[PDB]
Amino acid sequence: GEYKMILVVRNDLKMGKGKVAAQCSHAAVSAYKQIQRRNPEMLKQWEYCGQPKVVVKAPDEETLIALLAHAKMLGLTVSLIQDAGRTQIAPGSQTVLGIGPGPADLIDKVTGHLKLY
Repeated sequence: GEYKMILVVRNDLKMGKGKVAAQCSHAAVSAYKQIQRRNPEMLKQWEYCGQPKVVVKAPDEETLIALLAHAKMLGLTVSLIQDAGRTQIAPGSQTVLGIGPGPADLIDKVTGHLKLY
């Protein structure tokens, strides 16, 4: 089946395009490391599909946590990235929630309604 990764960006932070790109990259690398360490097979299946990544929007932090819980309840991998205002991942505000890599059908149940970034 199809496998993918969704990157959810927090809209109320009003991050610029470059910052979003960086935060999404942090989430993708984090998720890759996680999935590699927990389900090598699903990782391979995601790579076979061309390791697709799609960026969507969430209005605020409350939404990110709700998505996190839902994804967890479906057995999906989750990656939460915090930024402090620099180039490094560090305690601060939650910027992006990475969901997956995981089965596309499950992922869509969690984020399918979110608007594309």
